[PDB]
Amino acid sequence: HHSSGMSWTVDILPEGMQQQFEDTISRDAKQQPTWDRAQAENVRKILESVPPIVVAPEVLELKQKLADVANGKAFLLQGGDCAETFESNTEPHIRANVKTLLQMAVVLTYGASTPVIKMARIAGQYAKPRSSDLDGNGLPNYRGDIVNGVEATPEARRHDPARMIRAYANASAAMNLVRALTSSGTADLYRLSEWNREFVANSPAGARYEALAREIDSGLRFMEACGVSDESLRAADIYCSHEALLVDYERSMLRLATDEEGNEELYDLSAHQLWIGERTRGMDDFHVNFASMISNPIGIKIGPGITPEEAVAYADKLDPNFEPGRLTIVARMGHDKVRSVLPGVIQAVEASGHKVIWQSDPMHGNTFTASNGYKTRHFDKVIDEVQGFFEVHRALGTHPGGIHIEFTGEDVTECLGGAEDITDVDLPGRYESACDPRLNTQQSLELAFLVAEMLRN
Amino acid sequence: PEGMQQQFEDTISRDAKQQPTWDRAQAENVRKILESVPPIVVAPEVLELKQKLADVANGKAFLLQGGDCAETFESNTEPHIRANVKTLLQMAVVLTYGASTPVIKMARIAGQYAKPRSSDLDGNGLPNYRGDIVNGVEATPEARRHDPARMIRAYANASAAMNLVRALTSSGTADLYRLSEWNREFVANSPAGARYEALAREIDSGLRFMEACGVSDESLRAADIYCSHEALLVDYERSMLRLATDEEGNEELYDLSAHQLWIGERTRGMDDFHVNFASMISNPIGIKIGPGITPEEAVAYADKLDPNFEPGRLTIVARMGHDKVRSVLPGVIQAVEASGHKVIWQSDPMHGNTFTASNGYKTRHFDKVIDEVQGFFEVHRALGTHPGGIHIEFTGEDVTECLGGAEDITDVDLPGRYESACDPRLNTQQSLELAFLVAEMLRN
Amino acid sequence: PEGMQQQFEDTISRDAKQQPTWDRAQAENVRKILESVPPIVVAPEVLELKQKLADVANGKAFLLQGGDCAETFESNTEPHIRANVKTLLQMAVVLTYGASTPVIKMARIAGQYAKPRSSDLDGNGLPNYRGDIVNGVEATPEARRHDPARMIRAYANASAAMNLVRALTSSGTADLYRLSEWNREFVANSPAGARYEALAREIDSGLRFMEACGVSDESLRAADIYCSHEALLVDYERSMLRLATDEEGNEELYDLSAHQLWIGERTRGMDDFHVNFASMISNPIGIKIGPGITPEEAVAYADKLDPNFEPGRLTIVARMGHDKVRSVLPGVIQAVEASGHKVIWQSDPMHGNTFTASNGYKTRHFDKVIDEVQGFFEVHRALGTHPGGIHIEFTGEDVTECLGGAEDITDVDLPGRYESACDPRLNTQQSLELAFLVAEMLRN
Amino acid sequence: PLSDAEIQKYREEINRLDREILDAVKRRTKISQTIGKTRMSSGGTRLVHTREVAIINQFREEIGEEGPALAGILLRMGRGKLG
Ligand SMILES: O=C(O)[C@@H]1C[C@]2(C(=O)O)C=C[C@@H](O)[C@@H](C2)O1
Ligand SMILES: N[C@@H](Cc1c[nH]c2ccccc12)C(=O)O
Ligand SMILES: N[C@@H](Cc1c[nH]c2ccccc12)C(=O)O
Ligand SMILES: [Mn+2]
Ligand SMILES: [Mn+2]
Ligand SMILES: [Mn+2]
Repeated sequence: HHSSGMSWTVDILPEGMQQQFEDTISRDAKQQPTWDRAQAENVRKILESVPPIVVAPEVLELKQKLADVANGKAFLLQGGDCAETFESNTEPHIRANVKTLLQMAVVLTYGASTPVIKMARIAGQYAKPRSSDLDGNGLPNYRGDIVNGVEATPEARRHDPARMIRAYANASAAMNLVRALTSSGTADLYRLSEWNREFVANSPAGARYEALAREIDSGLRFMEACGVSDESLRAADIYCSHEALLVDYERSMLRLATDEEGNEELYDLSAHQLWIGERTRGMDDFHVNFASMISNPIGIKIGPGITPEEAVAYADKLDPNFEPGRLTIVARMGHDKVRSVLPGVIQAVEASGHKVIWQSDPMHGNTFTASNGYKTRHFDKVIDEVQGFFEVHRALGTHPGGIHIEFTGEDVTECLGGAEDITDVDLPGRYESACDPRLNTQQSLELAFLVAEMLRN
Repeated sequence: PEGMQQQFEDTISRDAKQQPTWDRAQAENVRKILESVPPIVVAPEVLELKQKLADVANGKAFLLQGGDCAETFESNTEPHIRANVKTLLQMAVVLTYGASTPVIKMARIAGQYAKPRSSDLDGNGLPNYRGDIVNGVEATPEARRHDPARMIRAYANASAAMNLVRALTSSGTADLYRLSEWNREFVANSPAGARYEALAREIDSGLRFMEACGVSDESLRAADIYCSHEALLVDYERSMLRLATDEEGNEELYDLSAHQLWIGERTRGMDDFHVNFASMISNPIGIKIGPGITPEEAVAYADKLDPNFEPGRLTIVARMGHDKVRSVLPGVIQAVEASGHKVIWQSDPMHGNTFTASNGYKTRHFDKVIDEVQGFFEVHRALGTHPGGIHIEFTGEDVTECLGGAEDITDVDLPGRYESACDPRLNTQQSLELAFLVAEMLRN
Repeated sequence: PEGMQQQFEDTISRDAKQQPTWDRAQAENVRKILESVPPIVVAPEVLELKQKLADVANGKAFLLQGGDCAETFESNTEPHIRANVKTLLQMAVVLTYGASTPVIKMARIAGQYAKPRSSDLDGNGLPNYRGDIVNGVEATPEARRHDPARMIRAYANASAAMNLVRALTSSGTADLYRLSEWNREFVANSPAGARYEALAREIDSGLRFMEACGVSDESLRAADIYCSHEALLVDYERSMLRLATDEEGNEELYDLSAHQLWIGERTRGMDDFHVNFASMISNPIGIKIGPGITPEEAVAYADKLDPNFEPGRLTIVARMGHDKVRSVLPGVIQAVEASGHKVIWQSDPMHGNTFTASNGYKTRHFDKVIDEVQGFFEVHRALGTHPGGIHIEFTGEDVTECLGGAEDITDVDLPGRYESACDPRLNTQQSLELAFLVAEMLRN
Repeated sequence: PLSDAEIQKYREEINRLDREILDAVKRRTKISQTIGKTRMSSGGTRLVHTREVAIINQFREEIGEEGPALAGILLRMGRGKLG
């Protein structure tokens, strides 16, 4: 009864988090806009008291799913627009991308024989990095809709802190609709498979997919034949993500969250998952150090100059407590470098005891500028990077964790190849991307079938 | 003893073929004993089967029925019952994937103790074996004597077998994932495993898709197996009659010796006992028809046996021979469909394809068994009607009774391990092989 | 059969009390027959029961065991079995609501055919009725002869009973909402319905709350009933031993005449057959302890019957009489808990409270049956230990065997419908009342 | 009957054809792999999608329903299973 006495009396910014923050705020930050510090601060104070885009418990749930991906028990599908725009942040467009991702995910689930975690580039992807600050004419470059406008005028191209507020509005409108669609029938497994059969039936390359597709259909009819109810099959979770880029916006969305135990964590609640770009990943700079002090799952893009030593060093900075799926390493190497560079990256990282998600981004290392002056990517080069990624993983015995692709559910003419045989002269028909060339609906579905076979092997 | 007594009086006053010649007074006392014993099945189970069989007849499900040709008391053991149950369940998984519909699983078990014969003819031990519910296998006068007390023994064996079927199916034997692992072992070990490889892998990708989709379920752990047998013996079947009242207050007469009961090719006289008995019980029932049947005889059976036009109530079991199914069945099907009845069309590819080999063993060629089921699917696809089910005789033992299949059983192999107390059965391998081939028929 | 064989020879080399004197060569023929028959239960079931019984002993579940004092072949009928099954399930739903835990439901059934007698013979030299597995109720020289063939009859009857129990519990008799409607018509019809009104209304509100929360579940349509009986007769029990091999590859020896077996108060010598047989088998075991037990004697049983310290493995069944339960049990509990075994503590409030009334009939007063369970709960609450379950003899028929209850049965009433072939049973009403009161005890 | 002699002679023809198919499938496979080794030694892709689809649709025009499946076997033997 010493515990009887105690129980009656006991009845009747924090710590070094502020250290790490000021250290992080001190650091150099690549790819930032030049705008008034006073204006920027006033906007940050507004955004500090608004509702976040996601809540912390959603982020703790994603973390358990990403751990399953890392441990070999699930696959990650990430993708969407290269860059969202406020003009294109519309119901029909968001719906087109959500459907497309959900459609790709059913095929991939069947081929992976594992759950697929569905992560959209959405509800925040409004900042893009640029090589120079000015155009050929001394006109400030478009830096995404959170900084300036697309229109090639000096008014439009001015860097405007208030666009952070427009971006937050558009992002929450967008996440709102993503949540509504996925809970009200758009994420229905059977409706989704009806849309995939139409894809196969109407494709000029349908004969390439019909057999895998008949197989999936027999798998679905089987489920129902075995007396399996509607239950989990009527809805699904889509997670938002974007490049953590604009310092003022990402700091303004930092939130404290306290969990089941009473444990207190710092989250960037502008998205479930955030990533660090190729051009913003200096180990001594803001972005890498910011991701290292937020609790959100994190991605990092690595190009073909990456060395294994550098890979290990990031893994140590970003996953310091050895948490599976905390860190996703996003290999974007080019189709001709992937087989050469990645093996040694994976080996050093695996040997160092980190269990990261290994993800292929077959888009950003396979971009070229065609005769007619259009930035484009060839379907075959995109497929071959992914295919090379899988070959490396099969050779090493490691897990091909996921893909990250830029696509839209719109019938655009942005990337060459696929079943429609899109060539140089087709590109100006319907090129709508505000940044990089995206796979169209047809190319996205083709890729899901092909990556399904990669998984099946 | 309701105002339906007039129907009953009419039934028992009818001639019945294929009965024993035993002491009727003693038989009557065995009936009175069995009138008070617990039934083999309860009426709510029969009502549940009847909704499932409506699903089959309406094109939304498929009926798998099978097991020993003749059960025996000697063979009514845990290992033997478990083997047949496993085999039936394994077959059902593959058929379910092929049909894209649920499979209703019906076992020839817990009652299949009576068999028909030409006419109890022999030289020295004159009385032929009529099944363990009448007499014994040994060819002596003492064993072959028709003994009413075997109805009590049959019931005791039926009880124990059904108890065990129920225990196996609720405790893990009918788990979908365990069953698929056994199918994987079949494919891996068959000399014809490469024939089945592709479909087997597909089934597995299907199962793994269920799990990947978040589906755990209680439906996947367990399964229903219904019992059935030929209602042949008058004294036993009438003694297992019971009245049952529904949730709606309807009093109904069931023969609760089994979920489902069928009438043989040799006992289906319209004016005789068996057809009339089947007419007044509420269990779903089936009727065997051979190659001699005419479309008008099929319609007359349907009128008498499905008088309230209840889909699934009647199952018409074509046992026509591989070489006659294609020419005889189309007309039968066309006529019954037009008369407005919705029966389950079921193929029994065994009883029309039996012959005796040069070494004297009754056998069946696997190809002729397959070809009959094949032909039956051909007739159905031509007419746009529903291939409803199969009825096959098999066992989960490595017996040498039917010719063919992957292991290439020939006449010289037959005497090695022939263990049927009656017709030759598919062995475990041939059974699982046929399951795959019928899956393909179902997929077309 | 290597480590086991040593231990089996030791078990069968020991005295067994309460056996019949019959021709041993006959008994041995009967054992060889029963060694080939399908068991009453399969090993995966017993493994499942043991997980559930582990939950009971660890304080996360409650054991409800009960049924006839003594089954007879005469009484082994659909109505009688359904009646007891219904009552057991109805009791279980009320107890589940009171406990806020699952109730494991265990019927005295499918083998409670043997009873211990004090004198082998009576004062006029006639052998006593030892149960339908040994001899007949009819008091003649021929009917009282010890007949080993009755072992086969017991097996056949047990098979049938257990077959039916499984059929009823999978086909709607165990549906939660149907059971609650029967409870509702009990409360509405009892002379003491007003005693139970509030609690019944609370349960119904709870049921309708699940439905309102959108709980659509097959969990609520069916339930598992495990069989049990006193493992008394050496020959029947050893002939139902079976080796079962596990999922991970272990060989265990089970007695598969029941899921659970217990050792009676008159057969629990440490040096004797029954305790040593119970030590050998891997079924969960119960042991009846009476008022003369010592804490040391109780710990010696726990060491021997639960050698591997497996929670739920042993159930200690206190049958002490209401007047002694508060004195004797506390010390027994402390000793066994301190010895590190986690047993199920169960009350048998029946066998310690029997007496012969003025008119000659044996009976029990409802109040004394209640007071023992009440006292058992008081002892548990004081010590901070878990009341694990109850063991009660009852039938779902309107008998006049026990005194008291809402209907105030007295001496004069006992001759009306006294039907038990051994001890006085609670009738339907008394059983349903007892469930409500024990639910309040569970609620405190 | 007499039909057994005819069937046995038709089967020996099928055997000769199955040998031809197989020998030619083998040879085709060798050549498809060389093209892949030559294209990949030059920094090209393992697969060429429009070339696969063309062969696949070509086979369907030729033999119907099974054409894509037949083609699929040749493509898989020739450039390997994907992944
Ligand atoms: O480029 C090619 O022509 C070769 C041959 C190939 C085939 O096997 O037919 C056809 C297309 C390509 O994917 C592969 C396989 O390379
Ligand atoms: N909810 C399950 C199954 C499912 C429903 N809708 C989906 C859409 C795509 C992929 C899977 C699904 C899952 O997401 O895994
Ligand atoms: N109970 C489900 C699924 C299932 C479990 N075990 C089976 C065995 C065979 C076929 C199906 C099953 C059904 O019968 O539909
Ligand atoms: Mn991009
Ligand atoms: Mn037969
Ligand atoms: Mn008793």
